[PDB]
Amino acid sequence: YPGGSTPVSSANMM
Amino acid sequence: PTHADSLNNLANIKREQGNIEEAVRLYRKALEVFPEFAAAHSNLASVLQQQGKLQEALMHYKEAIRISPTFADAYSNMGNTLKEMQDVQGALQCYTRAIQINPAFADAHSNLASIHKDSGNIPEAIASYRTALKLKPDFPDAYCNLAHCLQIVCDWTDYDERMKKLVSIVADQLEKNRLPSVHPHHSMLYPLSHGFRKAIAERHGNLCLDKINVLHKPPYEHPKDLKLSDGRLRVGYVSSDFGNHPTSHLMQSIPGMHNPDKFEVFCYALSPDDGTNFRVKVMAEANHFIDLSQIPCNGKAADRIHQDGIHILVNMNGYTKGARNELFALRPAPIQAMWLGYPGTSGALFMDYIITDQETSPAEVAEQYSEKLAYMPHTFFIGDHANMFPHLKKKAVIDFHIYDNRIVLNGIDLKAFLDSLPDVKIVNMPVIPMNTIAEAVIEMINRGQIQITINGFSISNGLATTQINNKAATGEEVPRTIIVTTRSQYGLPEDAIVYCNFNQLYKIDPSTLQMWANILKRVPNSVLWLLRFPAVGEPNIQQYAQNMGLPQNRIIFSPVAPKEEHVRRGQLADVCLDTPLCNGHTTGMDVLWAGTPMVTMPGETLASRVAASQLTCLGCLELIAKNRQEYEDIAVKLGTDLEYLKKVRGKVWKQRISSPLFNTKQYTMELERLYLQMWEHYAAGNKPDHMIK
Ligand SMILES: CC(=O)N[C@@H]1[C@@H](O)[C@H](O)[C@@H](CO)S[C@@H]1OP(=O)(O)OP(=O)(O)OC[C@H]1O[C@@H](n2ccc(=O)[nH]c2=O)[C@H](O)[C@@H]1O
Repeated sequence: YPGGSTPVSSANMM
Repeated sequence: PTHADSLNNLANIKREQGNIEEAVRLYRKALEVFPEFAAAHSNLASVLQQQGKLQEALMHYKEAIRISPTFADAYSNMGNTLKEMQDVQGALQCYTRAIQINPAFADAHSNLASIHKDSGNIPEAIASYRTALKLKPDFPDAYCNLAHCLQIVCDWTDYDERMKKLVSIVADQLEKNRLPSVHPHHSMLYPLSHGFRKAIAERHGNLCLDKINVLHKPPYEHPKDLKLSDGRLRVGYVSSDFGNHPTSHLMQSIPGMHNPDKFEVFCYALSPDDGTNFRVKVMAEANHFIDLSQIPCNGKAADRIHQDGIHILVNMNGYTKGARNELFALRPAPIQAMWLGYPGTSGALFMDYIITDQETSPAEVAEQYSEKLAYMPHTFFIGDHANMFPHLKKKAVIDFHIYDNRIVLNGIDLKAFLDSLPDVKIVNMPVIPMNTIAEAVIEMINRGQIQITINGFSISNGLATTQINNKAATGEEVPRTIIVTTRSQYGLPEDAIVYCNFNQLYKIDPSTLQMWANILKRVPNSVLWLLRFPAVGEPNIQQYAQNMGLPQNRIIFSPVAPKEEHVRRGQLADVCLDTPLCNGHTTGMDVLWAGTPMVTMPGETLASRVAASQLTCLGCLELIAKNRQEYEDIAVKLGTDLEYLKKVRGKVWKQRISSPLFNTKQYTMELERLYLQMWEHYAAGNKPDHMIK
């Protein structure tokens, strides 16, 4: 969220 | 010179053979003969980088660039190394120099685009990807990464052709035995075959195998019984997301709910302690907690897991950030299962089971998965909402007829507050009449006031939670004040039907927005409520909506909110319209906990079927559509048949408690039953098979 953080599912690096 | 050239060749020869250590040895001998050999430094650096020896690789990249100042490729590869070392600024410098040295270097532009993308700068990522593709029209990595950028911001220009090209590229890469440019975590977004999607995943699973095979570690000896563990099954949960992340928001209560008489829980964290209560809880309630982030070597970490005597190792990452699937490729446990975190198949032979359910993964589509199916009895999905947000278990409203979602109060102490008031009406939903008390609340919201006091009770503006208790805002603590949530806080109409969808915008496609447009058109008094997720997607959605004949005022955008506010504000919607391409998962649980009915149309992929599984467990089969026409008809019925809406909303409100959906104790117990099924099967000397009954 603006002003903070909203973690989400993220793909790993490749 | 000539001798060094030959040595570098032999090292390359040995490199292709697979003998990596001999390659390193021969590269060093080349440097011994001719120290100023840029190609040898660059090759050795690449080999070290592949071995995961990043600091050592960096040494040799620095050598290469000095010897050859025009070695753009070396700068680019050095950038890749810095990126992996999490030096984003350094990586960008290297990519930038590579492009200055050679403006036509397509790969460097693509690498720079990816830094922008990972940094959340999509318009800049897109610009750099397009430059790469102008220089090199045939560039699978850049085309596919660009396609995902466009997906993120809902840019659907030439969409149908784009999808066709993506499928074509993957088909070609799989055929030519190369690593597909579409990431397996994204493969559900494109019209690829299930065969192709499993194949993409399998390729990545083989990457892990190739990494561990160089360790030359023998197969581990696995326990044959529970004798050494005092009759207890040792279960290891492996996750990079023990901390503030959706995964912990779903399952943080589960380790502590395991039966200690029959189970011994080991949590293996792949991430460092982020200082949040989510990490605190898991560390305190697991029988054992191991920080594998302090153990970079996958060989030594796998040894640790094996030393612990784990019977069932649980993969909670799949192909997501922080994953170390090399641990599973090493097979330190006799039974290894995918669970919860990854919405798809691993495609890997080192994963035995995928924990799912009959609704999410019917036996008919078992060929979509490389793993054997292991069914939980209701849904495999779970959420910690009953523990994290118990203040949303009950609500009251202010009547300024009577609506249940225009002005809402929630709080642990809500009952006491209501008891302090006269003329409170009960319909069970308590209603506060439009009096002096009610005007004071509206005044607070309009003035943007943070909080007020009424009869000694703390009344908080729902938009201001970070200013009152930041841990309450993030879900780390239960709020200790009474919170007010109103449609006016978000610019929602007081006299119309609100359809919501709180997912990242990437899950929307043209077919979905058209469906939603058809619904809005059929329900005059209605708006669609979406999030700026990211904001740069807003003008794209609005343009397409306008093309479909919807004025700007039919779609309302809100910023992404802190966790608690996000779940709490769901109470303001009438109905949630789920995304068929990729359902809301965590977000589906979020919306249902607020008591908001969710309309879904399950597809074939796991990710497209999760919402329907949630609703089946919830007990609302009438919200599941078999086709687009039915999805529209259901949504329109809910928005026009107000008595039916009331019935369904009442059903969801009650069933989120009485059904198993949010019951983490029941879930843990069913998980335990499934674990024992897996074990006794293995213990009998059998290879993994479907556990579907
Ligand atoms: C397709 C896919 O990636 N599926 C994954 C699942 O398979 C995993 O099982 C889930 C647990 O790892 S994560 C993921 O589940 P999804 O439902 O896609 O959520 P995603 O990764 O967008 O996160 C949105 C978050 O923002 C929060 N959120 C959202 C809006 C907001 O305003 N505020 C807020 O905190 C929400 O509460 C969420 O916490």
